[PDB]
Amino acid sequence: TVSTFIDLNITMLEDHEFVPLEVYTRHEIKDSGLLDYTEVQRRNQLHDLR
Amino acid sequence: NCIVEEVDARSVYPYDEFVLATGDFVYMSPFYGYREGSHTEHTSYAADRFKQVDGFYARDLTTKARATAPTTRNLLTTPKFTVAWDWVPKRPSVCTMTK
Ligand SMILES: *[C@@H]1O[C@H](CO)[C@@H](O[C@@H]2O[C@H](CO)[C@@H](O)[C@H](O)[C@H]2NC(C)=O)[C@H](O)[C@H]1NC(C)=O
Repeated sequence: TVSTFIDLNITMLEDHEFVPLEVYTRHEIKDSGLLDYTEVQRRNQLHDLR
Repeated sequence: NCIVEEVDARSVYPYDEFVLATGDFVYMSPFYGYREGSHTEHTSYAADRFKQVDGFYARDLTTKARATAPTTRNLLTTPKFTVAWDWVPKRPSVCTMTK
């Protein structure tokens, strides 16, 4: 068999899922400061009851 | 009133000083000591205030139980308190990057 047809190949672009990605979370940013003022306050205001 | 209290400690680069959970800046590298060029590290304190203890053994205050293994201790007495922390080498302890 010979053919008079001209081929053409089209495959659909497959699905692709995007997972959530973060370089730094806000908890790491809150921990970036050398002294979280709030936690220092809460610790130091327990001295009499401790 | 005598008070013994365990606290956390946080130092940022270059790690020539750190803080404590109460908020007190200790002006000395957490790795300053006597072994392997540790006297190169920074301490703005008179050298008599800092004492390093080889083969120290720690006794729990509540459990009243000596335990663990020899831990080379570091003690620095400020004009208002005295801190004790296990001396560890600087290179294997910290890192400038994060996986
Ligand atoms: C039509 O579609 C593609 C080319 O766009 C070919 O399918 C892939 O071919 C590769 C080798 O080139 C195989 O490893 C894959 O298994 C094939 N499928 C996919 C989804 O990649 C296919 O061969 C083309 N048709 C012809 C006749 O070549």
